[PDB]
Formats: sequence, structure tokens, C-alpha cells
Amino acid sequence: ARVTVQDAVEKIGNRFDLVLVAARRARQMQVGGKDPLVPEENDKTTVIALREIEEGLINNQILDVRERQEQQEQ
Amino acid sequence: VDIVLNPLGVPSRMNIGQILETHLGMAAKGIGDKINAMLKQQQEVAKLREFIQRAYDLGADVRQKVDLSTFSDEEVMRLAENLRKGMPIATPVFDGAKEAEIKELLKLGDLPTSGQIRLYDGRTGEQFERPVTVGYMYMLKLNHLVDDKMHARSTGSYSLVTQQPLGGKAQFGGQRFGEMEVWALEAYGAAYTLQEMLTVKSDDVNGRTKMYKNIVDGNHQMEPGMPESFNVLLKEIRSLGINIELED
Amino acid sequence: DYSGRSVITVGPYLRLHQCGLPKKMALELFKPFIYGKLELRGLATTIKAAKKMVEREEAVVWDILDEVIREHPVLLNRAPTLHRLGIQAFEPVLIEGKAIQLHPLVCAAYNADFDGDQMAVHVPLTLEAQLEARALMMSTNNILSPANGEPIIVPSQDVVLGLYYMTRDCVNAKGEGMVLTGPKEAERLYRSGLASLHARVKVRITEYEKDANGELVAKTSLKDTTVGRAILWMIVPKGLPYSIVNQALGKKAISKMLNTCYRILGLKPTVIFADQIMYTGFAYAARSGASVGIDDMVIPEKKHEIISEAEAEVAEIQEQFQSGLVTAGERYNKVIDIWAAANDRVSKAMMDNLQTETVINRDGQEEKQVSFNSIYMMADSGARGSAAQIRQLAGMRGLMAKPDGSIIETPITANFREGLNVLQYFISTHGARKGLADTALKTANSGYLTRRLVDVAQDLVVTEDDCGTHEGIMMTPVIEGGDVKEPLRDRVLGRVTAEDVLKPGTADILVPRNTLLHEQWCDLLEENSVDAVKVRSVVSCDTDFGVCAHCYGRDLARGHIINKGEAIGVIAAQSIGEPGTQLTM
Amino acid sequence: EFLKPRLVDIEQVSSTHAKVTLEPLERGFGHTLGNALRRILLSSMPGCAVTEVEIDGVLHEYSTKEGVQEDILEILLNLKGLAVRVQGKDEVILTLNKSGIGPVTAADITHDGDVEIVKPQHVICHLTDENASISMRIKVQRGRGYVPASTRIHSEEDERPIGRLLVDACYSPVERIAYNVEAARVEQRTDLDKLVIEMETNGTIDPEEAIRRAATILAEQLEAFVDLRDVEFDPILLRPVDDLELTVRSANCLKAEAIHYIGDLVQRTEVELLKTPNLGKKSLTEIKDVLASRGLSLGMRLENWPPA
Amino acid sequence: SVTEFLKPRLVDIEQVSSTHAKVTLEPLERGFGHTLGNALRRILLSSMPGCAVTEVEIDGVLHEYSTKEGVQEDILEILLNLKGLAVRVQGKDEVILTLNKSGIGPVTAADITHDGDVEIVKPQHVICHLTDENASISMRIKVQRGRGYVPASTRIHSEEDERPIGRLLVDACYSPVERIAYNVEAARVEQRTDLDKLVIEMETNGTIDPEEAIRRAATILAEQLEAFVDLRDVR
Amino acid sequence: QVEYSRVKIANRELEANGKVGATYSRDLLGITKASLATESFISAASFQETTRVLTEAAVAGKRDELRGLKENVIVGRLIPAGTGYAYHQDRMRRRAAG
Amino acid sequence: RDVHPTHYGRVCPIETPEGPNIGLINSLSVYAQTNEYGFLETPYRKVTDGVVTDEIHYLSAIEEGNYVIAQANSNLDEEGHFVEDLVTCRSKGESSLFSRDQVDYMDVSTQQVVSVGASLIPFLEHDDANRALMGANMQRQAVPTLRADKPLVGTGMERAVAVDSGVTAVAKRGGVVQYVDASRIVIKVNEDEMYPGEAGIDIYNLTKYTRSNQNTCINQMPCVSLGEPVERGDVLADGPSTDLGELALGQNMRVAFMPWNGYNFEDSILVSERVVQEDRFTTIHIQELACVSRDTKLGPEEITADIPNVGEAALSKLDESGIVYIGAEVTGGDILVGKVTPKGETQLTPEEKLLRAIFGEKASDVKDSSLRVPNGVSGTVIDVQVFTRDGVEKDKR
RNA sequence: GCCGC
Ligand SMILES: [Mg+2]
Ligand SMILES: [Zn+2]
Repeated sequence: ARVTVQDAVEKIGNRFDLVLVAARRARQMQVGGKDPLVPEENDKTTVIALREIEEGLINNQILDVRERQEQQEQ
Repeated sequence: VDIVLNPLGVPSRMNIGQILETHLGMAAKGIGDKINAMLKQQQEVAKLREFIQRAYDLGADVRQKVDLSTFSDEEVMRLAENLRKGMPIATPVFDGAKEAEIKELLKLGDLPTSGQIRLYDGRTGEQFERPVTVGYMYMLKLNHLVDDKMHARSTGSYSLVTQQPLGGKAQFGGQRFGEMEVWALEAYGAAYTLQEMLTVKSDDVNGRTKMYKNIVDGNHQMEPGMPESFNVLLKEIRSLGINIELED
Repeated sequence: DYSGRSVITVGPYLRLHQCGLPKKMALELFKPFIYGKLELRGLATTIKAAKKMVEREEAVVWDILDEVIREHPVLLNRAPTLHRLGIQAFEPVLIEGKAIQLHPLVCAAYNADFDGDQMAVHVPLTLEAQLEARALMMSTNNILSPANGEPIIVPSQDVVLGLYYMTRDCVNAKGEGMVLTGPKEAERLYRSGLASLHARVKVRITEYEKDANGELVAKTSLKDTTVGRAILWMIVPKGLPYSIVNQALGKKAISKMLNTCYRILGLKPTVIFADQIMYTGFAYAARSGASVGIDDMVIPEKKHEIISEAEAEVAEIQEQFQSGLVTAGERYNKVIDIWAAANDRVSKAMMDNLQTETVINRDGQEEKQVSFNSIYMMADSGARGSAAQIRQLAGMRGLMAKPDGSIIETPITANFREGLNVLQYFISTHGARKGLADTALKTANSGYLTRRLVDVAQDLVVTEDDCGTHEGIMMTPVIEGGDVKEPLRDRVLGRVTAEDVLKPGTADILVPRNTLLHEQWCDLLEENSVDAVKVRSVVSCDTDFGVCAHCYGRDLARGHIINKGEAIGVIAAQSIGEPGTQLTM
Repeated sequence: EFLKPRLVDIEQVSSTHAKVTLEPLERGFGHTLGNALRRILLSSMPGCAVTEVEIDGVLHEYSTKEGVQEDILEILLNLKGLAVRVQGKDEVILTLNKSGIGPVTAADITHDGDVEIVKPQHVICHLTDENASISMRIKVQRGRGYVPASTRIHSEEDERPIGRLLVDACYSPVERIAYNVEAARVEQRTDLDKLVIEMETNGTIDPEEAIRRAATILAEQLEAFVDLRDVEFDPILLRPVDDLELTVRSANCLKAEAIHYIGDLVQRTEVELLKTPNLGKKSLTEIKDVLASRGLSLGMRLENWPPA
Repeated sequence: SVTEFLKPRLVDIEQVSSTHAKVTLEPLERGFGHTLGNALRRILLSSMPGCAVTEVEIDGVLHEYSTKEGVQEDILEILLNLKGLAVRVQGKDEVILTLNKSGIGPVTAADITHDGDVEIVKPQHVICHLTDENASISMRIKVQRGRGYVPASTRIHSEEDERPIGRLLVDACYSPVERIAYNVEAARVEQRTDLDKLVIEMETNGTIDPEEAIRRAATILAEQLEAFVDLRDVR
Repeated sequence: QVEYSRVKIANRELEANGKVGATYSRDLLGITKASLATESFISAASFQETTRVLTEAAVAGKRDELRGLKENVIVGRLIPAGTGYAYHQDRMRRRAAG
Repeated sequence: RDVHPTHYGRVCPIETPEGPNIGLINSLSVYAQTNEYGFLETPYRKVTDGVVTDEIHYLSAIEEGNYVIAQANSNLDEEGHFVEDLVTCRSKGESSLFSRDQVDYMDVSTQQVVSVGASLIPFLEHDDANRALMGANMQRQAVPTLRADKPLVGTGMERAVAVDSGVTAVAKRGGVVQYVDASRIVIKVNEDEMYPGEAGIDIYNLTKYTRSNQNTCINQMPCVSLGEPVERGDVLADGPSTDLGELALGQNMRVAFMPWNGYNFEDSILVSERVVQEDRFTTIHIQELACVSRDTKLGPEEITADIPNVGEAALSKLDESGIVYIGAEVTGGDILVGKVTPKGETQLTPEEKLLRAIFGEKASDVKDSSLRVPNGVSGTVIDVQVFTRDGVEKDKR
């Protein structure tokens, strides 16, 4: 449970961009075609994405490179 | 005790009538408790009449001249049986009881003259460090209840014009998100919340159904559109001699 | 749609990010979510079956509702939204009843009181909206007000009284000169009943300092303090000095210590500290048992003498006027001045009697310490009330008149503890009526002004990183005759210098150009003798269609610099127009 | 090592007032025991109280009876304060029938087998007219705490006739309790305390029995602390797939495509299922046609899948 | 129905370090959390058998205020140190120990003489970092078992000030409970919602792990009521 | 508008004919008169007298271009501030490139 | 909307609405009355020499501007003289001290400047003016409770407000009480006062539970027991929020002034469960629902028990005439009145023919439009007041 | 319009 999102803010510091990053990660983990990279503790996808950002393994650039890799795979 | 109030509300609001009425009610209920206890033990009528006469002659030269000497014994019995729950004293508007009279009324009923007693915490059993002002205050019940003030809505009926949800209870209306709330949302920077407020929740006729279908399926996607109110405004302005259009 | 409304009450057990949501108000806002969770789990196949089952409100429906509310934030707003803190996002908690339980610490931001107010509840039903409500509008996110930079979530009233009564000292009490090995022993001694909250003792206390670069170092010693302060020391986070506890904490030390905790440690230790402060303040305020009686308002003994002297003086000046050497205006002004002086002297005598009333003996002879009078405690601690209200309660009520702006000659010599005559009450009704009518008729002007400001500043956004201009404006402390209003620190904090700052020693550069000033830089400047600093402003940004992030200083709500895309015009308009409802015209 | 308190000098001031004394106590145990006993006694003590009343000619609480001075609401309020004792039963029925002039009390309640009225002067009604009759049936139940008449919904499982009047139930015989701690007379010991508990009830429960019940409740609660340790639902689904009466041609295809239950059938979309070998456009529509007869459209999305 | 009361199930213990524990018990019927927690806290904090140092004797100056010969740490701090040391004496009501040291280095509690009956849980506990530079300190303490916390308001032992100077009147902390605090929260079971959840946060100086102390306090409290629950027992 | 002047002068000064650039005298207006002079007719018509603002806009045949916060709110788009700032930055580069 | 020095004994300076209408709506003082021309007046006591007289003069705003008016709370001796030489007076819209001989009039009493609403506030002189204003304005929003409870600390105006309002039932030729009941009081008027012929008795029919304008309850209950002599003007029954002829619109609560763990933070109130158990602050609310059978071109609208396409469970609480039984408890969306609206069809197609063959003669063509309880509304059915037109068949009930 | 904030 991410009561405060300070660390996630400092990982990618705008307080506005991480909203979009977490939104796209939650879309990936909710609509389909993706699985969490952090242990799921019966939490909603929003805070799972926030925790992934806080842990330092989710950001816009790696999202783009993964999207390019999946596009090239098919 | 039955009611617990905050001492912090007395000095800023400047209500000393609160405290004075509390002390006076404590004194009156003390006299009533004395009468009730003396009636409980089946005490003779003479002592009870003596006590009531003593209580009715208090004060510093009051204008009431109630006397029990001419009262019939049955009348005395009935009156005493009417004062078990308290002695209903009366203070006129701009003249009445003073501090000395209230204090001697307290002293008559075997209560501390300061008006404050020692309270013990019902949870811990420990005694509160300072004395606490206890008494009786006449509390009313106003006509504002939550059985008439609790409302919630998710989907209902909308007007034919502007296709927005109705307003107020008994029509199952939605809360109005006025101009200042939108200013606050803009100042926060919450653009998606604002957009979902303006289009999906109010006027996007296709957007409402699409978003509901997405929610039931579990998609959480917006797919916004054009509010009906702007179309109504465009038709209104075009109904004059003025042309307004959405260019590409 | 997806909106609710009901009356708010107080929940003291809540966290800063939590609100109490009735389960009947829920299950209606979250109807489509419950339908989706029912159809997805297999409990109901068709939408009709799920709709009917929700209509019948079975137990598994409540279970699924509890499951679906888990991490969905909800936002509450109050009807007169004056600034952006009038709408905030919380995490709902299911309670049984019909009233919303609001956290007390956000009432000041909401301007909310529990005497019949209502709120509105909206559901942010989108992933983007959920993230925005969590990462932007959460009650833990906004702690400093975006108009002056001071903390807006601050303890008040009962919490302040508990903190103040906890951290006081009495000349003689249970336990004197005892040596305690730590704060835990002090708490054990108080709980067991072997000592008092205000007893003076010595306790070993371990401090922490952030002097090392991103590192915490330890420091332990024997400090002279009281039992209550030792008990309070168990709440403050590591890294703070002990000088912030060894005080009385009258609603102004607690705000300063919260601000220091924010500026030194961060955001989440600050919210934890605030919640713990509220808990301990409520607990010890309940433990104290403070109450108000009719003997708490003590009237000075010399008040009657001062009244008699003033009456004799006005009789003398009336005789002098009857002799014919004084015109109406001069005698009127002299009588007004004499009555004002008498009122001031009576108030001073009453305050002197009320200040150090307690005279408690000690181990040797007797002393005089600050009074433990309940009314004086609630006034000095700042929990509620001021000196003028106490003067009205115990001293003279004073001179007052507002039929047309003039002043009555004879004053009200009776307070509220004693009775007021018919004439005096009828006189005070003039001011009461004027004040209430003024209050009811200025809100329209405030709203119109706020509308005009918001519209004139709606389309202003930070759209650039740095304009690069060398322009700026001249900053000097505000002086006026023989008095100072604003020191340079308040006027220059969080601003970017347009030009280099020179010490009185020539050719000495203290801070370079295009730099952001903060607490350390302001303290360093105040250490030297700087008087004028050139800082850039928004009226010289020279950028087109927007404002640079450097010409506009740091945002007041968050310590860092302001980021691109922040609508600053609306914030400025709301910051200017939020007052005015309290401006006397 | 520790001295133990013993209940000595139990004394009864009046029918309601009573005193209980525990002579030997240690330094701090007196206040702990007193507060625990007071909380247990005021919170949870069993008793019997009136649950519902059924008067002869009335229909609702907001009516009036010709010949009686009070409204039915005040009759119910008076009956709420009736104090009774019942032995061996929890659903006794107290019938009352009286005609004449003057007030009616609990004395004229018909004498049941094992039912004791502690206070037989409780006035419940006043009769004013000579030829006026009153007759009610009072149900008395045994309970523990305060139960409002609106919270109980299980009573609506069986239809209740028009005329049954539901009253609130209090069930608590204990009304007031205080306690004090005094110095004991034992001089051989250094310093001992004594506990005196004063209680005011309605006369339903004995003081000693109340103390024993409170102590037993406390001990049963404390028993847990002495050893801590500890350190697809709809029946239409999950049916055999051979219940739809499909064609022979689709019978072979479903076996090849690993479809064996009704539930796994409904999780396949049209686009990919058509790619399965030899399904046929017209034959697939018959699968949808049959599944439409059960109301399960093709393409549903469940969460979990057990083997059965 | 009647006479049946809810019992806690699925107790959760959160062990912290080796002397700090948090115990959660649920569900509890309304108003029972406060009663149980308060009774347990009062018993644990006011009346628990234990052993603590109550006497000190430093060779040389014997006044409460001393020059301390320059031992880099005042004698009041020495008393504060030796107050907090935890000792588990086996089968002996009173025993007297002595510590002597020399050579530059901290003087811990382990430097005291080791007796078979005594068990110093905190022997690494430094009484003093020796005299400044190099010198010797010799001192003898005495320990005894008591109950609760007994402040050294007065001695009333031996005659005149012989026992005081032989003890210096160190406060006696017999009960091995540094801190206990309980919080009552709301918990729900099925349709019911007014049930209490009890959270007990407990720390101990040593010689006792917290849950055993809770068990002991519950044992004494429940066994105190055997004058009323013995005959009135289910079994 | 001041911004148009500063932009026009820079373009003129960049070219050889730098003397073409025109000097200007800045003006001061009230918050009520500076609101009704905005170049977006969709705004300044939702605030004060709308008959006068629409009449002047109809004759001049102007365009809104929806460059502020209030215009996007009315037509139900993302405001160009906050989380919607990035989205409005993308739309402008596509228009410039065609 | 400002209080004027002429508002002294005519209109109340305390009682007035808050936001919009402050100063525009006022309340008459207790002793104020209207002159023949339509101007406000207030009584004063004539003062001759140094003794105040008992004769009373009513002065208007113009006449009182010339005389010197003393204060109500100025001490007097046994003979009526002023006990002190210098007394406070109003001469011309001002306040100053005058001689014992220069005065002309005296105030009748100390309530002269307060209205009826503000007269019921004890210790009014110890309250701030605006907070007392709020209290007076809030005293009128109270809801009468289940059982009345007199105030322990009152003022003495409760009897006047209770009697003058008219909610009670006051004897007019009181003799002795003959027959008492929860709904009637019959008084045998004594012989001393009597209209000749036909003897005579007084019959009072108390109004039982009745819906008010604010959907509250109005109820009257007797105060006399039996054979109890009563005089003229005595109270027989006390209406809503009245105890033995005294205004009782609240309850006496035991109060402690102390902070309690933040549960009385700001203006909140902490309440014990014992207050809930004794049914204090429990009020009865009454609601009126009506249905009308109105004629149509296609045919008349009938009220009948049998409702097409309605199960037998729904008709359980309906009588043979389609009206709920008295005392039935209805919740949610239960049906109250069974009403059917006719439908028009003069072309008997074969499908409708076989529909009529399989089912009843109507075959449920007649639509149903029945009065159902609105959602969230529950309560016991008190009264049914069916009205019928002249000529139409009488309803069974 | 009346009332509540
Ligand atoms: Mg309020
Ligand atoms: Zn700039």
C-alpha cells in the first residue's frame, strides 16, 4: 500500500509524468498482455505500478524499448 | 453523565449563560434528589413539608410568597411527588438568580459550591486530574436529520435538453460540480479527472454507455467525446443571424 | 453521476489519508464495479441476475463491495470551495451509519466544523483519474498551503491544549530531582501514579544529527526537563534536536517543529509525526480533565476603585464644562480618552491577576509560577480565544458604538460574568447587528472579485524552463517610519536571483547567478549584512505565451522548484481571493 | 506468594440496593478488580424483559382504547419497565385480564407456574369507565443486552399478524454500580486493601450471583491469554458438456478441442473458434443457438477454474 | 445464545528484535478490549515479581554528590547505568557482587564477578569507561528480589545513614517490564460490526521474553479469581 | 497584443530592414477590461456581456484556436496544464508538420 | 437593516433571520401594541413628584421622544420614591443620569425590549448578542419528542406561551371532571355559573396523532385524573411539547464540560447509550399519501383488490376492497391502493381472442396504476380517509 | 420564497 508517492516521484521527477507512466503500466497489467514484475499482494494495478516505479524497474524509456521489441517480434 | 461537551467552545463564543444554567440545574436536581430520597424512606409529611418550605423561601428578598402552611396534606403530598425529578426554579430575563443565590442553592442540596466535582474515567478507572463542571442542561433536538440528508447516485434520469442529470433528492439527482470546483481541479493539475467530469459523467450520451460498459467489463477506459451542451449552444447561436462552426 | 452527499462528523482514529464512508452511501456509487466483480467471479452470469442480487443486498454482495473499495480513492469537497484545498482525495473506510467521518487535521484546510455541515463525494472512475487522485490530490500530498508556504495541516484546539498541559512545569509536585534512565521510565512512573506530568527531573536523552552528508549520527547526554516532555520525546522522529520539546508548545511551537520536521526529514516522517501528535494530544487532553467554571473568570479587586475614580473625573470635567470654559467637542474627546484609559488600566489589572495567580510553595519558602487557571491555559496555549475576549469576559466590556460610526460617551462597565443592564445590552445590539449584516453582504463582493481574478489569470501556464533574461526587480525589506513589517528573508525566500549578491566587501561573490534561494542560503545571507537582493519576477519573463520556470520562483506547496505545465494564474487568483471574506471593508 | 480475595460480609440494604465485600487484597489489585468487575457487570449481565405485547382490541401503538386513560404508546412504555424472574423458560407468556375502576398493577397478572414479580405495585394502566375491560398477553424473553425492535429482522421470516406490538428489550437488571477501596483490618500483613462493591438493580438478580457471573466471564476471557502460541459458482456452469443435445458432428469436435464442461465452452471468442478444424459456419451457429437457450452467451470471462 | 461470549482466534505476534513484541487478539466483544488490556497493563506494570539492584558502594568518597576522582562520568550517571542492568538470580533472595578493573578501556557489566546463581543479561552494558587515562575503581553492589517499582524516596533501613551510604538509594525496578501500551481498534465478524480488536505493544528489559510476561500476568490475574470461578466452572 | 509586437519586431529585426520595427507604449488595464480584450472569443463571452463580445466577433470573423484553460473545458478536451500538458504538446507538432 | 434607538420597546433587537433577510424581518416585543393609526406603542408608568404611580400610559415613537424615561432596573423604596438621587434615563435617543425629580416615566418591566422567543433564554444578560440571536432563532426549530419534559432552569414565560398558543385545551366554564379518556374529557359545570335551561356540560374532543405542516406529530393527552375540580382557564390537556401547561420543547440532560479523546472536537457532541435506551429525543413523523380515480375516454378508473399480473404475496396486506388494513407495516415499494386503468381495443384479432380464451375476460388488458410507497419510506398505516362522489356506489370501507 | 452551511 503506497500511502505516499514521494519515492516514485523522485524516481522520475515531475509529479505529472509518473501519473502517465503508472497509467500506461496499469493499462498493460489490467487490459492484458502483461504480468507484474513485483510480488502481488492482493493490491490493485495502480499501486502495483506505483511500487514498480518506486523499486526502480519501470520508466518511460524501458517501456518504449519493450514496446518496440514486441512490435518487432510480430 | 449523559452528555460531554467541549470547554473550548465557551470563551470564544462568550456564553456564560451556559455555565450558569449548568450550575443552577445541578442545584435544582440536587434539591429534587433530596426530596426523592426523603420520599423513598417513607418519611413523615411534617419533615418533607419543612424541607419544601425551606427550599421555597431561599434567595435574597424574592417576590414569591409561596407558603405550605395553608396547603392541604394531600396537596403537599402531590406537590412533593411532583418534585422527585427536580425543583423547577425560574429566573426572569434581565433579573434573576445571582452567584451567591446559586451557591446557597447548591449548599442547600449538599453539593459543592464551586459547581465542580471529581470524575473518574470509565475506561481506565483513574480519576481526572482536575475537577470537572457537571450539571443539567436543557438540550433540544433540531429538525435536521441525516435520514433526509444522505444521498447517493450512480445513474438515473437526465433532462431532454442538455442531457444532464437532474438535481436534488426525490428525483435521484447528482451533486453539482460548479465552477469553483473546476478551478480547484485546474489548480491541482488533474486534467483527466476534469475531463471525465465534464464529458463522461454528465453529457456524453454515447460516452456514458461506453464507459459503463467498460466498467462492467473491467477496462477503465474513457473514450471521450463532445458534450451535448456545446451542441445546444451552437444551435442556439446559429438560430440567431450569426454563424458559428467547428472548422477542421 | 457517481456523486453523494451527507453530514460530516469527526473520526479521531483515522489516518491522514482516510475517511469514513457509510456502506449505504457506498454500494450505490460503486454499483457498476460490483456488477463487474459479480459477473467476473461467476456469482451471476447475466446482468439481470447481478442486478437483482444487488437489489436484494445479500452478504456476498457486501463482501464484494468491501473487496472493490480496497484501494479506490474517493474525493470529498465542501460547498464554498475558496482554494484548491477545499477538495481532497481520501481512502474510504466502510462504517455503519449515515454520516461521513472526516479527519480532524483537515478541517482547517476545509474550513469545516461539526455543527451541521455537509460534503459531497465523487468517485474518480478511471485509471488516470485514480492515479491523479492518489498522486496529486491526496491529503498527505498537500501539507503546505500554496499561498504562503506555511503548513496547512496543523494540530488545533484540543490537541494544542493537550500538548500545552503536557509540557508544563510546576514548582512542587510528585517527584523532584529524580534521575531517570530514559523516556520510558518517565512514562512508567506517570502511568503507575508515582509522579506528576509537570514534575522536574533529569533523564538521559539520545539525540541525532544530520550534520554528516546524508548520514545520521548519535548524541546522548543528561538533560534537565520534566516528566511530560520526556514522555512526549518518544513521539518525535530521529534527527530532531531536543530544544523543540523543552517548551510549552502553545500552537506556535508545534507548527514550527512540524515545519522543521518537514524541512529536515521529508514527507512521510512528517505525516507519521502529525498523526502521532494528534493521538497523544487528544489522549492527554482527555486525561487532564480541563473544564471551565464560574470561578475561573476572576474579576480584579481594583476594578471598582478604577470605575469610581473615572466616574469622579468625568463628573469633574462635566462641572468644568458647566462652568463654560470647554466646548462640546473638547469635553467629548477628553471623556472618551479618560474612559479608554480606565478600560486599559482595568484590563491590565485583570490580566496581571490572571497571569501568575498560582502561588505554590516549594521545598524552601514559596514562589510564584504561571497560573494553571483553565481559561488562562486555553488562552495562552492559543487553543481558543484571545486577550480581548478574556477582557470582555472578566474585565470591562469597554466602549462601543456603531449606529453611524460615532461612540457613546458612557461605557459598559459590566462584563459577562456579571449581568448587563437593559440599556447596555441594547447598546451592544448595535454592534452585533452591524457585524452580522456586514458579514452577510461582503460574500458577493468577494465572489465577484475572485471570479474577475480567475478569469483575468486563467490562461497562464509555466511553459518554459529558463527564459535566460538578465532582468529583475529590486527586493528590500518593507520599512515604514519607525517600524518594520517584512524582513528580507520572507520577501526573498524561494526566489531566483537575477544578479549576483555582493557582500559589503567588494568583489566577493556569495551566491552565483540563476540560483534558487532556500533555508540554508537565506540563513547564510542573514548571517552577513545583505540588504538588497535583485530577483527576477514574472512581469519580466519576456517569454511569449507562458512564464519561465525560473522567473517564477519555487511553488509554495512543495519545496522543489516549480515544474512545467503548472497553471499558476488560477493558483494566484485563489490565493488572493481566499481572504476578503475576513476583510472588514 | 500472593494473597487471594474471599467474598465475605455480603449485605443487602434494600430490595434493590446491596453491598458486596472482598476483604483481602494486595497493594494495587483493588482498583483493577473493582474496575474490571464494574465494567463486566454494567456491560453483560443476563436478564429477562418484555419483548412484545398483544392487546385485545388495538391494532397499532398509535391508537386509543375507550375506557383507559393512557394511549397504547404509554402502556408499552410502562410495560417496558416491568421486572420479572423466570425459571427454566425463556419464552414465557404472561396473560393479564382485569375490568373495573382504578389503576391496574403487576399484582393482577395471572400467576404463572414459575414467574416472580419483584415489584407488584408497578402501575401499567388506568381504567376510568365502569364497563371497561382490558386483556393483553405479554411475552417475556431472556437476553443479555439492549436490542432495539427495528434491528431484529429474523422475526419477519414468519408472517406476524396485524395486532402484535413490538417493544424494545433492555435485558439488563443492573442499573448502577460503585466501588471503593479501604484499608484492611489485617495487621499481621504489612498493608492490605479491602473492596466494597455497591450495586443498584431492579431486584431481578442476586448480588452474589452477579459477582460470580462477572468473575466467571472474566476468567473465561483470560483463559485465552494464558497460552498465546501462534508464532465458477452458478449451477448452470460446471455441468457436463453433454447436456446441450448437440449434433454428432460437433460432439467429435468438442472432444478434440479439449472442451469437457459447459463453463469452458463459454470462454471462447468467435474469431479464434472459427479457426478450429472442420467446425462449419452453420454448425457453429447451432452451438450458439443451443447455448442461447440457456442464457449463456459465447465469450464470457471468468476468473478461476477448478478441475471439477 | 445467552452466556456464550466471543473468544479471540488467530492471534498474531510480530516479534521485533528479541525483547519487543506486538500482540493482536481478535475478535473481542464490545468493551472487553479495554477491560482486558487495562487489567493486564496494571498487573504487568504495578505488581510483577522480579530482581533489581538497590544498593551501591564505591570505595572512597561516599556522598551522593561526588568529585568521582575524575572517572570521565559522574557518579549519578554511574547510578543511572547500574539501575538498568538486568539480573536473573536463581534461588537466592539476596546476593552481593563486586567489580574491580584497571588498564585503559571501558568497564562493562561483564567485568563484575561471575556467580553461578546470578545471570547478567546485559554484561556488555558499560557502567563507565574507566577513570580518565589510567586508574582503578573498586565498587560492590547488592541485589534482591521484590515487586513492581519501588522508588528510593526513603531507606528506613539499618540506622542513621549507614544503609543509605551503603546503598546510595538506587531506585528499584523489580518488575521486568520497560513499557507496555495497548490500543483498541474496531473489528467486524459477519453481520456484526461492533467488536473490539486489542493490540498490545510490549517491551522488556531482559531475562523475560514479552509473551511469557503477558502469560504470567494473565495467570496471576485469572488465578486471583479462583475464589469465585473454582466452583462455578464448566469442567 | 504585446506578445505579437515582440514576435513581429524580432522577425523584422532579424532581416536587413531593422528600422521597420515599430516602437510601442505599454498600456495598463483593469482585470475586467483586460479579460474582455482577450483574443479567444470563446472566453470573454462566458464571463461578462456576451451580446457585445459576440457582435464584435461576428463582424470581424475571428477564430478561437482554443489556446487556454477555459476554452478546452467548454468543448470537453484536456486542459493544457498538468497531466494534459504533454498531450497538447503532441498535437501542436503534428499541425506544424502537416 | 440596522437597529435604531426607537426599537426599544417596540421590536426585538435580537430575533431576526441571518443571511438574506437580516434586519428586514423583526418580531414584536412582549408588551408592544399597535396604535389606532397603525404605529407601535409601549407602556410606561407615570411618575408624579418622586413616587412612581401604578397608572400606565402607552406612548408612541413621537410622544416618547420628549419625556425623560427612567430604567426598569432602578431600585425603589416602599413608598415608591427613588432610593438614589441620580438615575439613568433616556431623554432623546441618548442615555445619561438625571435628577430624582426631572424624570417623567418609568419602564413597566425588564422584558420590555425582548420578544417572546428571546424571553425564554435564561441568563440572557450573560450571553453575547449574536450567539443569543442564534439561540433564539434555533429554539424555533426544535422537534417535539415522545414524552414532554419541563425545564429545570426556566424563566416563567413557559405558561404564557403554552396557554396563548392554543395547542392545549383550556376549560371555559370549569366545574368538576365527570368522564376522562385518552380522547375525550367531559366536565360537569358547577351550579354557581350556568346558562338557564337544558342543564349543560362541556365536551372536549382531543386531537390524537395528526400530521402537521412539517410532517411532525400533533397529539393531546389529558392532565386531569377523575372527579378533580377545575376552574376557568385551567389546562385540561397538553398538546405537542407541553408538560402540565408549561412549554417543554427539550429534555434535561446531565452534562459534563470536558474534552474526551477528540470525540467532542470542534462542535461535536458525545452521547451515552442510556440516552438512546430511554427513548429520549425520539420523535414521531407522519406522512400523507393520496391516490385519485379519475375518469378517462376509454372508461372509468376502478379501485379493486385483484390486480392483473400481480402475485398473491402482494395482495396479502389488501382487504376485499383494495385498501390496506389499519395498522399494517409497509416498507419499500409495497402497494397501498389497488387501482386499474382501462385500455382501448375494439379490434379482436385472433391472438387477442385466444389470449382472452386462455385467461380471464380482461386477459390483463386493463393496465395497473397503483399507489405504492416511495422507496426508503416505512411506517405503520394510521388512517384511511376514502372519499366518494354522489351517485357512485359506496366503498366497502 | 423559508431555512441550513
Ligand atoms: Mg460550520
Ligand atoms: Zn521568464
